[PDB]
Amino acid sequence: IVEGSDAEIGMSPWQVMLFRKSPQELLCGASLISDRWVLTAAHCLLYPPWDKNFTENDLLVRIGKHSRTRYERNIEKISMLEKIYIHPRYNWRENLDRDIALMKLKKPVAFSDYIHPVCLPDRETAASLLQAGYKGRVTGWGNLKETWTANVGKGQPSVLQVVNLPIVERPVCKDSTRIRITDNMFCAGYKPDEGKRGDACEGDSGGPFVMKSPFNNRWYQMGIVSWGEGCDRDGKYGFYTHVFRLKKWIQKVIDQFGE
Amino acid sequence: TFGSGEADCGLRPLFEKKSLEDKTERELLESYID
DNA sequence: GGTTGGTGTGGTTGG
Ligand SMILES: *C[C@@](*)(O)[C@H](CCCNC(N)=[NH2+])NC(=O)[C@@H]1CCCN1C(=O)[C@H](N)Cc1ccccc1
Ligand SMILES: *[C@@H]1O[C@H](CO)[C@@H](O)[C@H](O)[C@H]1NC(C)=O
Ligand SMILES: [K+]
Ligand code: NA
Repeated sequence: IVEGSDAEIGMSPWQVMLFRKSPQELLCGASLISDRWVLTAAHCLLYPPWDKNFTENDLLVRIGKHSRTRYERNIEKISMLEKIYIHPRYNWRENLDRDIALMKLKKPVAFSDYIHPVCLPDRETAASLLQAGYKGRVTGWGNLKETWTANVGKGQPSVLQVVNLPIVERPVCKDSTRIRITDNMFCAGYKPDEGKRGDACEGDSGGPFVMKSPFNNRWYQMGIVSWGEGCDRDGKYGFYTHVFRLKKWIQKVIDQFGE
Repeated sequence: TFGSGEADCGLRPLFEKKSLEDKTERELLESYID
């Protein structure tokens, strides 16, 4: 997260860390939607162009974390994956269309002050809040700057970062990039003439873009950190998977079995 | 199956459940007016 | 020492 701040403890208790078993590596963010389901971005698990194809046994999920690197004993829960379900129409070749994936835990996780699921949106919440100028919140342990070129500052934070960002009008999203945008995506971030900054970055993929309902004051996940071009560049906007638009596939897998 | 947690989703134990707002949460509410 | 750092021996938490 670029230009965000340290998150307060318990502030994003649905924040999940997707972790590579060996070598040990923080891979992406993800979110908790129940005691046994985790949401993340498909490209975090499967991205053929970079030779990325993870399997359930390669991964771990770290739930309830704050610190990026120390083991928060008796706070965080580490869970194995029973199954990974990638959207069957995830377009990895073209533009990360339907950049979403569900991960089923081996064993259900107990909730606590640091572990609680976020709500999935319904039509009224999406119709009401997914509007240009309306702000959402993005969280992650991802990069603090573009790390692929020389830049001042630490590349990673010691603690989870947060940043609030305004959703942007689709025409502006569409004209800001040559990558073909889709209705399964939405962009957010300040414009150059707004004089406020912030963006998700590499390493934040799979984290949630959440909004707080002013109707029942519950937090809802509207988007999944998906892609962008650079991090916090003027005229550019971070892109997010449109959770509600893929809601039907989500219910479909989550409610498939009764076990 | 969905599992436990749907009915209580989106209510944070250290904030909403204690009637405590976090530090920038009002900034979201304010952007939702008009 | 510990499926990990240090103002430690609690803490966002045991031993
Ligand atoms: C996987 C994620 O961590 C990451 C999120 C980046 C979000 N960036 C901003 N500024 N909000 N996604 C990626 O790195 C994806 C995977 C493929 C490369 N990529 C991009 O976002 C490229 N930067 C752009 C792109 C390339 C090909 C297809 C779509 C987008
Ligand atoms: C990913 O790897 C599995 C086996 O490990 C393979 O069956 C699957 O087809 C791969 N997906 C790709 C590269 O499209
Ligand atoms: K200790
Ligand atoms: Na920007």
